[PDB]
Amino acid sequence: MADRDRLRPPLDERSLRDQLIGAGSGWRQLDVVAQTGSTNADLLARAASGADIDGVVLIAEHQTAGRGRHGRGWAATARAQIILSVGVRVVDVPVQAWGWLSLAAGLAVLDSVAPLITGLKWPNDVLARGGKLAGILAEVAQPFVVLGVGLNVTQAPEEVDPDATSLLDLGVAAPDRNRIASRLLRELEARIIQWRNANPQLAADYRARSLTIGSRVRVELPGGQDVVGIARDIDDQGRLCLDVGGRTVVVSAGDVVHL
Ligand SMILES: Nc1ncnc2c1ncn2[C@@H]1O[C@H](COP(=O)(O)OC(=O)CCCC[C@@H]2SC[C@@H]3NC(=O)N[C@@H]32)[C@@H](O)[C@H]1O
Repeated sequence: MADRDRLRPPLDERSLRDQLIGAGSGWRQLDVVAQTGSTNADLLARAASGADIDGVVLIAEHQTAGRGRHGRGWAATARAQIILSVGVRVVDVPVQAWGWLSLAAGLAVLDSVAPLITGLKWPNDVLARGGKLAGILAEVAQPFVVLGVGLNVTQAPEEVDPDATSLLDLGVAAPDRNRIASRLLRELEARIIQWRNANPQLAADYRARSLTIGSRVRVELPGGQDVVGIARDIDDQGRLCLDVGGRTVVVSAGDVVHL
């Protein structure tokens, strides 16, 4: 932790940039900032001021007031995660269901760390060995969605959440955050393209990495309510379809427990 903090090199923005260039990337802007309250908040604020955030990438070394979903938090220490948000214009034509972007983002994270090391837990989680390796948050601000990823690279669970894990804690020796980050951006770009095009590979690939689909689950709803059943599928809006004795309960978000 003290030990870890002293062995976490900064990102090399110029090298991230070079990788996007060499690759002919369609990302329109890439910035790394030392610290911010929330990258998601930052891109939403740009959009709100009339900036075109489509294809804008914002990476923060440190994030001091991270957002989870529905009012929960996201914790970090400096240089220990890849903390990034991207803008996506969603009002195209033929309009696709923006609820799939968060799923596409998880998928891209898992594909980016596959070379080094389990799967996607709906709605927001990337798990490895049952621990939370990454969290995904998509926020709509028509005509945009801001899509956020917190990926634990060397972050220790004692620094952020007892149920967290990281690439380092999974046994990856000296993870190269630059190379992972560049790979992540390549895969996010690829999945957003599939999403726009209504390409079926997206949902097929998500299924192939899904921990939730096919599981006995409890869906937990406000008011201490719950519904227990089988996570039958994810629908074309990105929502979980729970089979309860033949009847379908479709939930758009919120908490899901694998039993
Ligand atoms: N670093 C971490 N690693 C694993 N778990 C964590 C964590 N920090 C917090 N947690 C736990 O995970 C919960 C939140 O999980 P949820 O499913 O609600 O929420 C999520 O998993 C979505 C997390 C989104 C983070 C990215 S970072 C870049 C962008 N900017 C932001 O401000 N947010 C996005 C917290 O209540 C903690 O229990």
